[PDB]
Amino acid sequence: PLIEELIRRSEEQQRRNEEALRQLLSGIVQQQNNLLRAIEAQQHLLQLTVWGIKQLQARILAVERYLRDQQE
Amino acid sequence: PLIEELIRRSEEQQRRNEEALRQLLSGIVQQQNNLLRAIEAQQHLLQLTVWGIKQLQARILAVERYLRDQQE
Amino acid sequence: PLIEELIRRSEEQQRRNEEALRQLLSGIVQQQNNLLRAIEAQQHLLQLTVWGIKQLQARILAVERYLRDQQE
Repeated sequence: PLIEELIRRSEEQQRRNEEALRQLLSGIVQQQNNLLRAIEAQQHLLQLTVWGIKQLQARILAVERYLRDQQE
Repeated sequence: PLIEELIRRSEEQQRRNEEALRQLLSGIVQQQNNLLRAIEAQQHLLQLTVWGIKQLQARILAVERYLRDQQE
Repeated sequence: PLIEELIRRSEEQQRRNEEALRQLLSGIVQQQNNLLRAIEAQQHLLQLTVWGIKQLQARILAVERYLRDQQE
């Protein structure tokens, strides 16, 4: 799963920015790229679920119609 | 799709913060608002899919029950 | 809903970073942790919907097969 890789990568960069808080600006900027990539990967997965739900809707509808048509 | 607009808007702001790294703090702060907006828009879409899945669950359940009831 | 709590928490931290823009670096770093947590919580919910969709797929498939088998 890429998203968990981008999340682990962001968790590392977070610890480094916090430790460095205790190089920083560049690390904050990189971390913003990590988060943006995660959001983008999540958006891709979300789009897939939306299409999957539409597919299931069509399949259920076909079954409901079949059962209506069998009653005649 | 708003989310792809907020993602494009974040991708631009990322390039600018990276180029400016090579105005910065304000750009990092704005980029944080872009990412927050994207997460919020994704949350809205995610909530819709959760409700869509519940609707499909109810529709399948009604069909399963109909088929059980037809067996009598 | 945790995600709306993490989103409210991020919205507060955003206003503070913007007001402070008008303490900042630490607030930007903390806000990055807020956003990362939101993305992670969203990922958890997204994974649940993926599994829910698979469950519905199996349920619809069982009904489609039952109806095929009844035709004999």
